[PDB]
Amino acid sequence: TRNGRDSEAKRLGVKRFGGESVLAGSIIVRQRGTKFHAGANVGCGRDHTLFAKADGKVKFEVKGPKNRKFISIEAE
Amino acid sequence: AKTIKITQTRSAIGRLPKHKATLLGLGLRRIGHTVEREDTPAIRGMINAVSFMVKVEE
Amino acid sequence: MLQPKRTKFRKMHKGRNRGLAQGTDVSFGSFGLKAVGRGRLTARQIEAARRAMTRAVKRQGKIWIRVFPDKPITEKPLAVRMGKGKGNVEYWVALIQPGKVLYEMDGVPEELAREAFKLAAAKLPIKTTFVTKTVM
Amino acid sequence: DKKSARIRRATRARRKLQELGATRLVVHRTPRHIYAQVIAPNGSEVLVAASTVEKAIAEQLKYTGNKDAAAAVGKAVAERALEKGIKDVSFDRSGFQYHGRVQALADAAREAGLQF
Amino acid sequence: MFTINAEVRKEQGKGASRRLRAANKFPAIIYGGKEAPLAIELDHDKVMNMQAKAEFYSEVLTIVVDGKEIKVKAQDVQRHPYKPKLQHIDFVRA
RNA sequence: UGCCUGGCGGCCGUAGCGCGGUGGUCCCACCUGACCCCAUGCCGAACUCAGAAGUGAAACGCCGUAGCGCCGAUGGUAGUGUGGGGUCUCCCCAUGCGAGAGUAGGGAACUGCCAGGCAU
RNA sequence: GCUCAACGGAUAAAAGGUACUCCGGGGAUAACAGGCUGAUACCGCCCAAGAGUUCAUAUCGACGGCGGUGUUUGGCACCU
RNA sequence: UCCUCCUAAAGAGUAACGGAGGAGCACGAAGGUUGGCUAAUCCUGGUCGGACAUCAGGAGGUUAGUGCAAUGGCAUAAGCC
RNA sequence: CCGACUUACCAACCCGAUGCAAACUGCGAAUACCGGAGAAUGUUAUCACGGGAGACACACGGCGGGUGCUAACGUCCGUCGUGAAGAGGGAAACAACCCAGACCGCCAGCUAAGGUCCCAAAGUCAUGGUUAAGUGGGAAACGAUGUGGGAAGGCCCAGAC
Ligand SMILES: [Mg+2]
Ligand SMILES: [Mg+2]
Ligand SMILES: [Mg+2]
Ligand SMILES: [Mg+2]
Ligand SMILES: [Mg+2]
Ligand SMILES: [Mg+2]
Ligand SMILES: [Mg+2]
Ligand SMILES: [Mg+2]
Ligand SMILES: [Mg+2]
Ligand SMILES: [Mg+2]
Ligand SMILES: [Mg+2]
Ligand SMILES: [Mg+2]
Ligand SMILES: [Mg+2]
Ligand SMILES: [Mg+2]
Ligand SMILES: [Mg+2]
Ligand SMILES: [Mg+2]
Ligand SMILES: [Mg+2]
Ligand SMILES: [Mg+2]
Ligand SMILES: [Mg+2]
Ligand SMILES: [Mg+2]
Ligand SMILES: [Mg+2]
Ligand SMILES: [Mg+2]
Ligand SMILES: [Mg+2]
Ligand SMILES: [Mg+2]
Ligand SMILES: [Mg+2]
Ligand SMILES: [Mg+2]
Ligand SMILES: [Mg+2]
Ligand SMILES: [Mg+2]
Ligand SMILES: [Mg+2]
Ligand SMILES: [Mg+2]
Ligand SMILES: [Mg+2]
Ligand SMILES: [Mg+2]
Ligand SMILES: [Mg+2]
Ligand SMILES: [Mg+2]
Ligand SMILES: [Mg+2]
Ligand SMILES: [Mg+2]
Ligand SMILES: [Mg+2]
Ligand SMILES: [Mg+2]
Ligand SMILES: [Mg+2]
Ligand SMILES: [Mg+2]
Ligand SMILES: [Mg+2]
Ligand SMILES: [Mg+2]
Ligand SMILES: [Mg+2]
Ligand SMILES: [Mg+2]
Repeated sequence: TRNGRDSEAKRLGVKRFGGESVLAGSIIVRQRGTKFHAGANVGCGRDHTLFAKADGKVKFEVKGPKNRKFISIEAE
Repeated sequence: AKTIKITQTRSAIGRLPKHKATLLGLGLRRIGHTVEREDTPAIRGMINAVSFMVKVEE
Repeated sequence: MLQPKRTKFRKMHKGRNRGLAQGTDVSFGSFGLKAVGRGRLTARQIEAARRAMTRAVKRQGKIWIRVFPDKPITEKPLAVRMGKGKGNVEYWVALIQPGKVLYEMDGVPEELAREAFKLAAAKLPIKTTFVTKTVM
Repeated sequence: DKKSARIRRATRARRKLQELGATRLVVHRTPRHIYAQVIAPNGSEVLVAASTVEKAIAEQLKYTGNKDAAAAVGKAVAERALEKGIKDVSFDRSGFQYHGRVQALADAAREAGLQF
Repeated sequence: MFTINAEVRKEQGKGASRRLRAANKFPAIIYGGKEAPLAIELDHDKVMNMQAKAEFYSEVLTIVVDGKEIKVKAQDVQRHPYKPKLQHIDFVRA
């Protein structure tokens, strides 16, 4: 009985979803994976985090020749 | 408005707060409480969802 | 004694085996044993039933086995509380799959097949039924 | 193999400019000919298509696929870009290196109307 | 050649299947090539006895559904995992 | 208005692999020199520039094939509450909810802009 | 100036014995002692190739298991 | 104290004594803006060289690699100059 | 020294097959989490602030982990619920098990599990019954010619056990 560890969970995963407004500066998703990427009007930080430069009702889709899940932006 | 008649036959005592607020919004407060709502798809779905602790008569 | 050469990890969860099973159909042999209910087949039990079927067939035909004691269960050696972490590795089994063929027989008559499968019922605590390979 | 290798080499830059959404001056040279365009920020519509396969450009240049013809095409395409009213582009070398025919044609575009 | 009396199952579903199994009825479906998919409810023990024959998955049978003969043949099967019940029996038109 | 050829959007394996055949008018690259602009942790091999003697071997493009991966059938399906129960290590009754698994069944693409050869 | 290493950090600076002991509380929480469950101490009950000269169906029984005495070994954590 | 996974009810997080592996940084180049390349593995041949050092065809493409324990990321590649 | 032949042996690896999961998801989920466009409903059940609290010691009926023995009036558990805060209502007696929400009396009506031989306050009906079990009213894997049946089958007044 010497192996009962786990992380101080960092509270990752999608936080501000498609259909929720983006206040000036707000993120869309915090994650340790690029599972949802910077498609149209979105960008990335330093430590595998991605904050969207564009506001409004966010758009979920799947694109890429690798069947990848992105995060794009609508016209709100 | 097409009011269709509704009746409570039991309460949301042993039941989830979902059912508690269901009876509360329907106005159903006690045993046999006899109410007069108006029917739409929303209320019809409510009927189907909690048709076990309530009883609707036409 | 059927037992893995190596396992993925030394212990594993106690596990769940509910609902319906997937070993419904017969795959390798002519004559099989069904277990509708639920339980566990120890490695000792599986080896014993294989040896007994060899005994009955007089080394005529072949034997087949589907489930394996790949899961080393940790029971607790007696007189130890729930605490002190998880228990200790003690033995190996596979659990009972509703519809599963456990042991298989071929080259011998149906009468000897049902005899040996009733003897599997008399070397196992599990509920039985006599099955054969299905036409398509 | 050159075409596939160059396309993979250029995927990052082409997708980068497509997603940036600034209309990009595109080039693709070949030893014998070359095609030069001006393409929309997303890439769904061109603006000016000028190449050494055009009648006048082909007959006013002695060799089709050479750096001098590339420079002439750069002059012509950037001046037609001024005629239509093209001012701001962000360069896309399309996976090549910025030297040779591409460098001379790009300098021609700079002289004849595109700011880069 | 077996001539089997079967009917049209108006409404299907899992609860329908449970009540039909209570009332001794198990389904099957007619299909094959371009024809319209129709599905039937069968007479259980009759079908079990008729498919106990060696020729059920080989020969050209005949189905009486709504007063008409239909020529079909076996394609596939599903079975009750741990009971002698054929969960499904499959028909390709002849 | 149509085939071939190139520069870029719509699908991102019903596109994608494979095998049977076709193109040098325009056309890609192979290819002549690489003394040059420019490169090698050795070679103009690679890139490239002044040229078109030839080129379709590899490649690109197009048709045929459902031989693979994929799509999804319809029956059928466990499980989620919800109220009822038991044969309570787990199974069943009235519904809403509903996966997969595969299968009889389809697809090699399809689509668009601009221009070069080709003729109204 | 932090192996203040327990590191949201009681101080700049800190180990033990009590059967000679004492106070306030607890069935929160343990033990003789005091219930549910039944893996197992241990007992009852599972065929039939065979030690059993062959032989199943006699000490009997190998490769191979369930209820239980609640009676033991245990599990839980309470009624006290 | 602080780390990699399932758990914990397909956002989240969720236990100690619910299985496995660790640190008290290092690189001023293992870096960045800007120029490049893309694995692992096995068959064939060759003086060394043997299954594998190195060279020369072919088969697969992230099954290679991550600076660590490892997950999730990553071809545009943070993987390799 | 390259070696010639075969041999109820093992299996790389691909095909015809068997697989598998807490630490794999080329599959896909459900209620819903997050939300964004509506009928009615809800004595405003949401937010901000200021005065004061308890507890940091919740149990049993409907789910998946370690557990444990696929045990428990079992647990750290994530949880709806009743109780807690509610007596009363049946349970042999035992809040939760099936309810139900009492503000107080009056020897007053439509009412929910337990419900309807006696104790006993509720039915000793008409149609089907069924059964030697006293089933109900507790021990399991095991079975064995008990027995309502129901369907299918094979010999058959040219002889069936
Ligand atoms: Mg299972
Ligand atoms: Mg159901
Ligand atoms: Mg060809
Ligand atoms: Mg060349
Ligand atoms: Mg060729
Ligand atoms: Mg399905
Ligand atoms: Mg499916
Ligand atoms: Mg195809
Ligand atoms: Mg093909
Ligand atoms: Mg501390
Ligand atoms: Mg004292
Ligand atoms: Mg004690
Ligand atoms: Mg006591
Ligand atoms: Mg007991
Ligand atoms: Mg035991
Ligand atoms: Mg004797
Ligand atoms: Mg005896
Ligand atoms: Mg023994
Ligand atoms: Mg006792
Ligand atoms: Mg005891
Ligand atoms: Mg306790
Ligand atoms: Mg206590
Ligand atoms: Mg989770
Ligand atoms: Mg959850
Ligand atoms: Mg770069
Ligand atoms: Mg070698
Ligand atoms: Mg690293
Ligand atoms: Mg980097
Ligand atoms: Mg699984
Ligand atoms: Mg898994
Ligand atoms: Mg509560
Ligand atoms: Mg607690
Ligand atoms: Mg449960
Ligand atoms: Mg699970
Ligand atoms: Mg549990
Ligand atoms: Mg408990
Ligand atoms: Mg329990
Ligand atoms: Mg609970
Ligand atoms: Mg009470
Ligand atoms: Mg009682
Ligand atoms: Mg009482
Ligand atoms: Mg009643
Ligand atoms: Mg009376
Ligand atoms: Mg006779």
